[PDB]
Amino acid sequence: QVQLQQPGAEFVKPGASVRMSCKASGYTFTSYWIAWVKQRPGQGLEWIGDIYPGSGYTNYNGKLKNRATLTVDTSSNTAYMQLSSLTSEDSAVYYCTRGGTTFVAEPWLAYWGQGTLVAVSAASTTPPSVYPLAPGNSMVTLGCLVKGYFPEPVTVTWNSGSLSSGVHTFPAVLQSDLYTLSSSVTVPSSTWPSETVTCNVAHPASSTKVDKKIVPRD
Amino acid sequence: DVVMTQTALTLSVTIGQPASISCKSSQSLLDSDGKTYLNWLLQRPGQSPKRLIYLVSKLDSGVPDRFTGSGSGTDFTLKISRVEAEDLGVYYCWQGTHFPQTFGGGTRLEIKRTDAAPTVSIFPPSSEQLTSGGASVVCFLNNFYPKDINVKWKIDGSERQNGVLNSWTDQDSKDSTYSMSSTLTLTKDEYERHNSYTCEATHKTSTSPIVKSFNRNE
Amino acid sequence: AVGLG
Repeated sequence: QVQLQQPGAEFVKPGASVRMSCKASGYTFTSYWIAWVKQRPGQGLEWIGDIYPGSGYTNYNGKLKNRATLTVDTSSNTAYMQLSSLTSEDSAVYYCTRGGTTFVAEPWLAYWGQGTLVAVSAASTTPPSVYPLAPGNSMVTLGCLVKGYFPEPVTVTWNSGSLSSGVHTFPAVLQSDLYTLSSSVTVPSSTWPSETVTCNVAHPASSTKVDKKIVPRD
Repeated sequence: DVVMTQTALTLSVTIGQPASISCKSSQSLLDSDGKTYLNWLLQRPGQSPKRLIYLVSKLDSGVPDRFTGSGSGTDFTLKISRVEAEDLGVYYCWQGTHFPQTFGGGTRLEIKRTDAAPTVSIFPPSSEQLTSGGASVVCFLNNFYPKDINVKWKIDGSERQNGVLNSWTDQDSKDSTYSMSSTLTLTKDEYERHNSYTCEATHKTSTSPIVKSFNRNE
Repeated sequence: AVGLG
């Protein structure tokens, strides 16, 4: 079946360049346009440019100001996008999508890749610091703040996954080159602190796991 | 370029009831060959955009009959006869009639429910973070509806915006509420020069903000 | 239409 395969993520420093790939399969690669679409975290979709793999003809969005370069490798059925002089405003998800042919425009956007997350940061791989959130009613809200790591993802569970109701794990946000996330859990006051509550944080990129028991504050 | 305006930035829908969204273009989308290249896409949370309708009214393979696209010229509409849970997400219109190709801003479909005030919890910096030279104050705003909310941070009575990191969850699977995390990060230096720290929750469920506070001298 | 010659 028609598929477009994209790497999950690319990490790049400010001022450097990044190169992303889209490996096509299931159809005649050289007959259909390939388009690249950018999406900033909370925003909509934007066309960056497209390339016709038959010839290598390219179209670019003016707003990049000749920083994007699109290419194809017909021998591997792979389309490439390169972006130069990255700043934080290029941090986004970049989607491979398949256009039409030179004769019919109907198939435009009929197939998409899973997208490549591009995070621009000066940081190298950095493990998280995990901070407990204990209260300075029938319900009590506890939390654990996960700061200063790079890159994504970290996963958070409570009591090794046994505590899953009333849990809010908020999406990570990149700021000053490092990610920050938090997670809250609400449990009955009867059960804490008489029964322990521990947040489990895993950061595969740095081969790190942290357990933080939430103990009442003083 | 061709401006595509999506009406209803957010549409609160009810399962089993209809829904209708519109896309208006600043130019006629009728191409010289008689066709109109207007597509509708749905991006479910965490997913790539997926095409539902091409050629203003044509359904893609597998798209249920409940979806109907219509319109002509500059005015187009997507309709769902009875909304199902799998229809929630952000809907984008797209035009390929005029170069460059353009996307609409998007219309989000979310579940309508009764208003609910946020549950607000504030947390001072943990002692572990203070030994590292940082100081983050965390404010959770949990299980409110509708989704629009604003958080104000005050330090000894003065508003602070500088250093605030916000994060929001997707609509809850089970109770249809929204949750928000706000984190004010200072240096330990700055943090120990002030006494009073406050997050203020402004929400449509009340006319007075919800105020959670603590004094460093405690 | 985009992509057509």
